[PDB]
Amino acid sequence: EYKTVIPSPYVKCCGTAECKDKSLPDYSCKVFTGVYPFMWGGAYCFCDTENTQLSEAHVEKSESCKTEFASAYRAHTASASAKLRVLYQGNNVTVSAY
Amino acid sequence: NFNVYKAIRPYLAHCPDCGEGHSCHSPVALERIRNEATDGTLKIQVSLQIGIKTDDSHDWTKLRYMDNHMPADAERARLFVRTSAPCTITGTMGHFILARCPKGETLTVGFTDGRKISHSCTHPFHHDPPVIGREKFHSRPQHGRELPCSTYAQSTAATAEEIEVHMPPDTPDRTLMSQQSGNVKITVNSQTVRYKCNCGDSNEGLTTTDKVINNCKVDQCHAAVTNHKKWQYNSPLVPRNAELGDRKGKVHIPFPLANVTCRVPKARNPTVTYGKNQVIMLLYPDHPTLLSYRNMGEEPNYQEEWVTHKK
Amino acid sequence: ETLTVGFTDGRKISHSCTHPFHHDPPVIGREKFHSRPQHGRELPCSTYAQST
Amino acid sequence: NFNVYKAIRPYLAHCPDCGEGHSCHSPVALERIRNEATDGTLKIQVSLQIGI
Amino acid sequence: PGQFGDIQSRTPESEDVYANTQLVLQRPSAGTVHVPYSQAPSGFKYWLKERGASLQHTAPFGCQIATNPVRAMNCAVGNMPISIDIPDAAFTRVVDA
Amino acid sequence: PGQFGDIQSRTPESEDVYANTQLVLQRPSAGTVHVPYSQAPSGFKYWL
Amino acid sequence: PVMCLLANTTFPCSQPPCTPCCYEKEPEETLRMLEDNVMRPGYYQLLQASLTCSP
Ligand SMILES: *[C@@H]1O[C@H](CO[C@@H]2O[C@@H](C)[C@@H](O)[C@@H](O)[C@@H]2O)[C@@H](O[C@@H]2O[C@H](CO)[C@@H](O[C@@H]3O[C@H](CO)[C@@H](O)[C@H](O)[C@@H]3O)[C@H](O)[C@H]2NC(C)=O)[C@H](O)[C@H]1NC(C)=O
Repeated sequence: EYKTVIPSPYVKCCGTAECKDKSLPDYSCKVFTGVYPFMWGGAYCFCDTENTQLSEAHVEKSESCKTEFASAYRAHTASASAKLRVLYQGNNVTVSAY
Repeated sequence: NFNVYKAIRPYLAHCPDCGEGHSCHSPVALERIRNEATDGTLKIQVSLQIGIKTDDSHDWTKLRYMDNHMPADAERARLFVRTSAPCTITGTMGHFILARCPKGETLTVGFTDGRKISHSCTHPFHHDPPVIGREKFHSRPQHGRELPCSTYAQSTAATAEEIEVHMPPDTPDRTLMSQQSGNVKITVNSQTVRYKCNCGDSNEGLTTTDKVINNCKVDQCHAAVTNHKKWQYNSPLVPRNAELGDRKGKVHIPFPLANVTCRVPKARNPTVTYGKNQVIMLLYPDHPTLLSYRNMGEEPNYQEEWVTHKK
Repeated sequence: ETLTVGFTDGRKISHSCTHPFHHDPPVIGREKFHSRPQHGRELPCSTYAQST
Repeated sequence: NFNVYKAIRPYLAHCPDCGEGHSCHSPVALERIRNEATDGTLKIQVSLQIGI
Repeated sequence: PGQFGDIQSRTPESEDVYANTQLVLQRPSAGTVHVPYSQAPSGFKYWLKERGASLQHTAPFGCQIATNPVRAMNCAVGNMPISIDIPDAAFTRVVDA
Repeated sequence: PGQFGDIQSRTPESEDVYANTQLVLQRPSAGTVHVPYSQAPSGFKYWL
Repeated sequence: PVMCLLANTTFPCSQPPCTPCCYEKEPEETLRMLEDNVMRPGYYQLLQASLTCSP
């Protein structure tokens, strides 16, 4: 399972934000104009319409991948082995052999 | 003992439903719900810090939460988690809650604060634990088979599990300022304030004492509290200050995922009678049980069905 | 499928009344959701005002 | 009348699930659940003694 | 996206990750700072629910399947030659028998 | 077992009882004193 | 021994220039020196050194 990582959004008040490309596994960034976000105590910043928000995210393996995962294998030939019971001269002998 | 939480603050964040069908900024909010465990245990990340008092001490009976611009204490006993029905909490630490919830489509977390005011946050969440084994059971049996499964450990140590933390954004506060005869007074209350107005030379980012901007109205001014003393979780619900890389602290996460063994029930022996090239079974399930069969030759003709009643 | 209303008396005596009632809220929009989302559209709805 | 319970004590017993997802020995445990009544009333036998 | 292999890594410890999740950032609701997105849910989780029967239950010839290491056991297939070398000391002459 | 008539008596008050429930006793789980078993559920309840 | 950076100077991450309950004395500086070493393999050793205090 993957986790989507979303860093705190950058809100540039009274100006325009820009984003850079990144090499992260599945990365996207977008700048949204005309944002007027509110905090619990009131509007985030001074400008009303002249605001931009930069949102970015990338996909990476979750911490669970160390325990919960599936392995894709290529199968080839198989080594054979067997456990055989032999009754030899009245005695029961069990031999493990390839 | 290492107290990492001394440098980390609780925070307020937006919550889509605060219990009345209306959104608000809550002392309790759900950042992430982790359900990687196969035993159905949920690991919930919240804006609350549990086990840590306003004073930096690990008192497991207390949680701390934001109240405006300050942390405040509350009893852990008043903390609850609910889905379709109340969940059992299997341990808490910092921002993480472990719980074993009943099947449901929503998740609600909340607590009673220091003023006996209820706070809660609800998110949509599909909770339908995966089946371990070939039977769908609702509770752990006294007798049964044991199969491998994954759970969240109660250990408070971390194993390469980390969260990013950073310096919090300035916090807007309209009660931080008032107009006195055309002169706006900025109340500091011992917390550094940054403010600006439509009035000339109103940009004061270094106010540490109560100050008044003259010949200016309250509607012309904006102010926020500056706090660079503590780190905050890098939540998607809280804005950052810098264009990139404000700062990246790393804090270890409690309750790592681990390999454990789960107990599963064994369905009652079937009543079996025989016919010509035929086996007749009468099944007596308590709960939905998978039946499957195959031929042991070249063409197994595998077939399976779930049996939910006597058949 | 039922609705129960009750309260605790002044003598710590519980009082309750249960009636049969089919409570299955109508679907608003084209999706069946159990809680309001952080992100989405807003459609016309009818509610009971808190005004007295 | 007389108290037959004066000669009988409460006991601890194994319980498969004590709410934490694991078993323990509990002061409260279910010995038998009787549901013969058609009105849906259950009779639950427990290791506790109530009223005594 | 939404299928097994949506996220891939060569080894458990590798930092080299391939992903195709169709992660699209959406505009935030007015008055909020949240970051909405549309992404295909893990194909791993979907696969776990849609796994179906494993070879332990579907294999031909009544084969039993186990892992760690991966093994096919007790397959009733074909035959197996055995060569036995018995020392002369193990034989009794017909005159003594 | 599991069918109507799995348990029978001539009269409600009779002590003469026939039963065929396939009551097979199983080994207790380790560390416990419980007594597990596999028994067909009452055929009377199934019948009802 | 992994070294961490403070102010154009370096030190063993387990042994800061500021040791005596550094966060309590200079919490602003402490957080800044920690963030600048986030990419260092000794970061967690520094984190232990910085926020550890025994009054
Ligand atoms: C050589 O081994 C065979 C097979 O048994 C093997 O060795 C035994 C020591 C055990 O480890 C077995 O698990 C293993 O497969 C012996 O033949 C077997 O003997 C046993 C009795 O010792 C038979 O069991 C009995 O079966 C009857 C009928 O069901 C029951 O009433 C009895 O109560 C008891 O369970 C078993 O059926 C039989 N198996 C076969 C294929 O004949 C063999 O005797 C032994 N020879 C020597 C010299 O040791």
